[PDB]
Amino acid sequence: GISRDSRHKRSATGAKRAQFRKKRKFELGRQPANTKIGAKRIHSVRTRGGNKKYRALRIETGNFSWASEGISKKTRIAGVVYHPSNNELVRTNTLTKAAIVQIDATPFRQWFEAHYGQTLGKAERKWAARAASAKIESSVESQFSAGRLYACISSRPGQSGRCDGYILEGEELAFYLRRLTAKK
Amino acid sequence: PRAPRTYSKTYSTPKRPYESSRLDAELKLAGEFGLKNKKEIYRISFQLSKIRRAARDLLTRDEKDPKRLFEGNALIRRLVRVGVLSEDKKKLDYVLALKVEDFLERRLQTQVYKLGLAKSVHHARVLITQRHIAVGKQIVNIPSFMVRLDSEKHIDFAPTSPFGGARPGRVARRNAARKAEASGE
Amino acid sequence: ARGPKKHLKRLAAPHHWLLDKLSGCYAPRPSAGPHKLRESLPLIVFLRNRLKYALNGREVKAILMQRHVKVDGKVRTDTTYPAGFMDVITLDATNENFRLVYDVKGRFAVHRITDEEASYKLGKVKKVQLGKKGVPYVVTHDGRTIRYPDPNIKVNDTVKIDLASGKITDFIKFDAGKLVYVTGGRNLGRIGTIVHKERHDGGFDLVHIKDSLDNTFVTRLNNVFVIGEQGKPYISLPKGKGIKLSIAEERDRRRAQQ
RNA sequence: GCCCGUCGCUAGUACCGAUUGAAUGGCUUAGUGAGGCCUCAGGAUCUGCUAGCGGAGAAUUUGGACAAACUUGGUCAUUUAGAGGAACUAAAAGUCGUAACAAGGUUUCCGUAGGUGAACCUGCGGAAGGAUCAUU
RNA sequence: ACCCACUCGGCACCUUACGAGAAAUCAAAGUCUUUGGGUUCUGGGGGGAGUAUGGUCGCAAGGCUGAAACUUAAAGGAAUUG
RNA sequence: UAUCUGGUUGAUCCUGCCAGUAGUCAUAUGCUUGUCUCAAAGAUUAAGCCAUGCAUGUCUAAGUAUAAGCAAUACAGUGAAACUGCGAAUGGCUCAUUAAAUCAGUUAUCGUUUAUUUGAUAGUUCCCUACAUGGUAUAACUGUGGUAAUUCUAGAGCUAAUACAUGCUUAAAAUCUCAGAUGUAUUUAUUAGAUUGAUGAUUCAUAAUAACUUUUCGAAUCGCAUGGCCUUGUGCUGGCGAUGGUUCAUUCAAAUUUCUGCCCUAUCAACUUUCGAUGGUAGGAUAGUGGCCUACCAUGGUUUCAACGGGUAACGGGGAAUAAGGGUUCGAUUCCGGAGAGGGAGCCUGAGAAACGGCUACCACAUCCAAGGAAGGCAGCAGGCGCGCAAAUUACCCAAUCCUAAUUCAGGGAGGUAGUGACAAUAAAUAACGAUACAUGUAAUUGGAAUGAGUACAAUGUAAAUACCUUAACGAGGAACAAUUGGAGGGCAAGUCUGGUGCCAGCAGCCGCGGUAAUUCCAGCUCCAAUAGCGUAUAUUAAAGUUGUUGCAGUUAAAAAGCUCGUAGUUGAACUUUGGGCCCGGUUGCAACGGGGCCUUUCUUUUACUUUGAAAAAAUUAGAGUGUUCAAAGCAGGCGUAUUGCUCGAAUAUAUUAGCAUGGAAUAAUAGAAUAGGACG
RNA sequence: CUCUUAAGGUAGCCAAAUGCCUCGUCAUCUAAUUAGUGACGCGCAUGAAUGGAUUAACGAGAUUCCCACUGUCCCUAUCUA
Ligand SMILES: [Mg+2]
Ligand SMILES: [Mg+2]
Ligand SMILES: [Mg+2]
Ligand SMILES: [Mg+2]
Ligand SMILES: [Mg+2]
Ligand SMILES: [Mg+2]
Ligand SMILES: [Mg+2]
Ligand SMILES: [Mg+2]
Ligand SMILES: [Mg+2]
Ligand SMILES: [Mg+2]
Ligand SMILES: [Mg+2]
Ligand SMILES: [Mg+2]
Ligand SMILES: [Mg+2]
Ligand SMILES: [Mg+2]
Ligand SMILES: [Mg+2]
Ligand SMILES: [Mg+2]
Ligand SMILES: [Mg+2]
Ligand SMILES: [Mg+2]
Ligand SMILES: [Mg+2]
Ligand SMILES: [Mg+2]
Ligand SMILES: [Mg+2]
Ligand SMILES: [Mg+2]
Ligand SMILES: [Mg+2]
Ligand SMILES: [Mg+2]
Ligand SMILES: [Mg+2]
Ligand SMILES: [Mg+2]
Ligand SMILES: [Mg+2]
Ligand SMILES: [Mg+2]
Ligand SMILES: [Mg+2]
Ligand SMILES: [Mg+2]
Ligand SMILES: [Mg+2]
Ligand SMILES: [Mg+2]
Ligand SMILES: [Mg+2]
Ligand SMILES: [Mg+2]
Ligand SMILES: [Mg+2]
Ligand SMILES: [Mg+2]
Repeated sequence: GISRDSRHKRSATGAKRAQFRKKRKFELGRQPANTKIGAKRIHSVRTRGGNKKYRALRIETGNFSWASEGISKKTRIAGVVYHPSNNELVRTNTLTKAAIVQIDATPFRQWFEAHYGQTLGKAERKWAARAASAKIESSVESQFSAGRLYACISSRPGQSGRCDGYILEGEELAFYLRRLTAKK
Repeated sequence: PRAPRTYSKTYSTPKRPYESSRLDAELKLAGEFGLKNKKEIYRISFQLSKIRRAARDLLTRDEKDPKRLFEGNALIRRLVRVGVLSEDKKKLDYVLALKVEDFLERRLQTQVYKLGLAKSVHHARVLITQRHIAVGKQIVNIPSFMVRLDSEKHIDFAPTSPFGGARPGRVARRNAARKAEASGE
Repeated sequence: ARGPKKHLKRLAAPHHWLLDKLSGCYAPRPSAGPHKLRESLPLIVFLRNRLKYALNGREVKAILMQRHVKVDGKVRTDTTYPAGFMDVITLDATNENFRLVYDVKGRFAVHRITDEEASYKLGKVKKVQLGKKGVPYVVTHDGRTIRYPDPNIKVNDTVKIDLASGKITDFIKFDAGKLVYVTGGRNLGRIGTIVHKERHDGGFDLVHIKDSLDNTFVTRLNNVFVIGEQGKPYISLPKGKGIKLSIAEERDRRRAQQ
């Protein structure tokens, strides 16, 4: 199968290497999961040592963390809008680490209302204790009017079977919005 | 498989096969010590060459060197114990001056003759080969034995081998059985 | 090559076992266990070659099957159980106890000890780590883990192990002027006191040892085993106490019995 | 005395050589491409739960990467056939001449060019390893 | 211009060689078995053979690089006497 | 044991090779072959092809027993088959591929997986069984069959688990959210992790918060004893274990990995990069790092210090032969590492395989067929064919060595034993002693002794043996119980012997002999050399100072480029703290030689080099000790008795490439401060 | 050796668009070849600016073979104007 050895991949001097030690199992590779969206389908791969990997194909929900307040709500993934490695993954809506996706944002809005009560996008003094330092950001909150949050996938869906991630903020959000407005 | 079995040659042939002086000296040694062939002389000269090389390598080292001291003392001890090296020559420089006759003298075939157990070196050879000689309480039927200078006072005939014991032999038995009939009765 | 090896050809066994060359093709492969493969001593070797009690491996197995042998308090019915340094071999039949220590020549000497001190053992602290749930523990030279150690115990220290409760009763620290055993290298089996410890960050730490005869030798930190303070060993030292007499002095001592 | 070459016979060795020669192996463009694996599906019949709804699931099947192998052509390397051609060596009392060694009877030799059955001859420049260490 | 003396550099020469060499001879061909100042190139018995082949240069003649099979007990150097 | 000799000539001295000479665990082969120990052995040509048989199975007390199997109120013992678990990835064989590949030494995993062993470790589980759940499960078994044929299997009826899938009991205490949750496993994000642990160093160990899981773990298991308390009940507690289990550590390992080191070749000088070549970013994949793969981007990476290419009758090393020193050659092969199982490729299970006595396909071979089909992999052990100059039994056994399994028990062509065996190696029979005659020796003038070569009672040896040792009896006079292989011109030890042949037959490594006077052929006699061995062929080593670093030669013997420039390479003028002096002090015999401390204007560039130390597996080598009877060997063994045993050993040195630690600062190189941008406050 | 010429065809080349014999002989090409090509040369009657030999490129020039291709053919049939 796919081999990760350096017996092929000719040497740094350019010399072609002769073939010894016909392909070894401990050097094997496997095919990409190419995680799609919707109708969760996770397969178990028996890996070395008797361990187990989870090839997530067609993942619909993931655990996304705000990271400004530490909520990490489970949400639905809408689609892929940006991918630094290949625009084809955006076109095919392929879930993978570091992919920029859109998430539902309704659990985050509900948590924000039940925690601060400050009408983000439209037990009495707990909100008073969570005092006027409650504005999140003019770019993290403007997405709530549309009910879609830009997030970066942090897990490896083809490796762990999960599609967790975090909501972009600050300079990362500014960079990714600049990329989006440059490519669209 | 099981570990290799170590084995070494015990002799070395001369470089020049047909040197008349060497042939005459070898024949002199073989005649004097009752040797079977030239291979025994070759073996003695090979042992002497090994000893000489060891002593030379030790003598190249500085005096009172630990390795030189230990190994030279051990070699001198072994040579005086076997009686090849005299008691007044424990210097490691008279080891180099050892000769083939010095080793050939400590042979059991030589010692049996020099102790009066045999009339000639060849008589000693056949007597040893025929199990007639015992070194201690042990029969030694090999002429090359290198008596250890303390077994020399113990070289005697065996309790068997009827020159130092009870039985009258094997050919004497048949001779007596024939003489009894030849007598008439 | 496709998996772990299970045979041990003769002439590939550690030379400190002093195995016969032509006894057979194979040597007893030390099973997995506490100490090591090279630094170990199989029970079959200890019983058939060091004590001569058993004549064959079948007889070694017969001895082991009746719970006679005991390593560090447990029966250890394994024919090739890797017994090693400071391990206590006790046989209830023929009741004497041995602490497996290194003689001056680096072999595992037969060192009879008494029951009143076979109870405990010494162990070099290989590592000090925080385990699950924030519980600190120490890993010793014999693969033992001991939870809740003294907060002053560091690496290269020695810990006395009860070996009945399996807990730390006392600990010696690594410092200049402490009695140390050499558990590997050329000086394997020597006993001395620490003179100095050169650090060599990144590389290997070196320690200078001075025996009672004032001989000073340097050795890697990996194979030094603190056994107490000078003149007060926490264990019973072997017959030679790791002196490393020169060959000439050894010959003199051999010839002093005539 | 020693001696050189052509030519002729015998034997052996290697070389050139039309045959777009032949065989073997390596690599490789292109084409086809088994098989397992991952994957898009598919549903025998198998059994549970209230006509429905889940679960296990063979045959089969989409697309992939891994790819043996085959075909085509190219290239490289190694063996090998071949009319004929052209040498070398050995054996030599063969044929022809006598080129060199004496100033070898034209001193020899080198480089180069031409010629001639053959050694060789001749021109040009060079060397003495010359037959001259030498004409104040 | 010439003479005398010295000097540096050069073409050489004569004698003697401590020395070197197989000798002829050599002030280097010496300072080498008492073997090492630095460095480049070339040779490994005589033929086959500076041939075949490949590469490369040339208009060509040819130049540079360059085998092998096979064959042979000598070939050769200096010197001595005839 | 630092050695030469014959051959060019009429004679000489050289160059120079040929030849001789000795060794070879170095292969054949010829002749010969009595004894004891030791034992290589189808590597070379064909990793060519294979008939047949065996080489991997395995059960304890402790997973599952209704064999209609055995035996004298559930079986409770043994135990077929089968299910389950484990192993089958070890071993053994071979060297085909492989030239920076393997491998060796030396590093790293702060870059990973790890069955098993050992140690530690889990009071947190549930949204109407726990005095214990289901078949959704079936094997063996019973019965009916099909096929010519295979370790082919179909339908039907059961039956269990430590198989498969579910599934509670653990209070007590505890902190947050607004009654619930907080164990552990997975994923993500965030925080602490200081100067409240560790490392040289971390985003480490660990802890915490918020959440997330096609959902893990949190014994519905088994044996032997049954004890104690009490409301004597299907009461309640409590032993030793076995097995299983999450995580960590450990061990056995594995996988990558730092640095340095490989034979010949330029009649290979440029190579790699379109189709990944060098690097960056991100992703995928992996157990994990990594162009390992993908997308984008950049144009890089190697090379005369030999890249790249080609060859190897190249697996690498430990090592072997030969060796004054330096070297030369070899290493398929008893150990270590690698690779492969006809050539490839793919893959299942499993911790571990790209496994081949596992599977799938293709290619090439090739087996049985009733022609429908089915089955293959001896470079395992024997054995056969073929190839060749070239290499053994279709034997016995698990007794040793160990290995595997559920495990003391079974299995093992692994291994050991024997058969074959002049591979090689060790010891050393074929005679010794008298009397008499002749001149110590000689002449088949005689005698009494000795022995094993054999054969064999018994015994030891052995798993059964066989052989060895030890021996009852036998078993020498031509002691016929008969030693051979090559020579006798020189090298080179030994005949101008006799007959034969007559440049013939032949010998002759070389020089040469033989053409009617043969010291050389063919023979007889005699003699020589080695000797149970000797000769021959090939290769290799020394000889060879004929490959020369040590250490060659170049005017004429082979060889100085026609000449000069010039890059790489090699080499490169001198100089910088020396010399006084006073002390303390080690080793060999008050003296010598070796260090350190103070002054005398004096208290952290970069290397090479060199000293010492760790390191360089074992085996092998040298070497200590040790009466295998000696010896090759082996690591044994030794010492007083009628023990109820004491004890020495299995050292040491060697690798100096490379890395590591360390002392020194001569030698060789390297840089300081010059438009001062300099050194100390 | 002769006879003999002004010289006696040199370097080359050839059964060639030049060779009668001749479909020369050998090899290759093919199942089969008076064809083609490569050789040989006592060449009826080759040959040196009446130019000899060889030539990259070029050619509606002559010729042989191979691949592809096809009604040229096996073996013809059909359709349109
Ligand atoms: Mg002439
Ligand atoms: Mg003339
Ligand atoms: Mg002339
Ligand atoms: Mg030559
Ligand atoms: Mg001359
Ligand atoms: Mg020779
Ligand atoms: Mg073979
Ligand atoms: Mg193996
Ligand atoms: Mg961490
Ligand atoms: Mg990456
Ligand atoms: Mg090799
Ligand atoms: Mg090979
Ligand atoms: Mg090898
Ligand atoms: Mg081979
Ligand atoms: Mg091996
Ligand atoms: Mg394999
Ligand atoms: Mg085969
Ligand atoms: Mg395979
Ligand atoms: Mg097989
Ligand atoms: Mg196998
Ligand atoms: Mg075999
Ligand atoms: Mg005889
Ligand atoms: Mg006998
Ligand atoms: Mg004769
Ligand atoms: Mg002579
Ligand atoms: Mg020479
Ligand atoms: Mg000349
Ligand atoms: Mg010359
Ligand atoms: Mg230069
Ligand atoms: Mg200088
Ligand atoms: Mg003509
Ligand atoms: Mg013609
Ligand atoms: Mg023609
Ligand atoms: Mg035609
Ligand atoms: Mg004309
Ligand atoms: Mg035109």
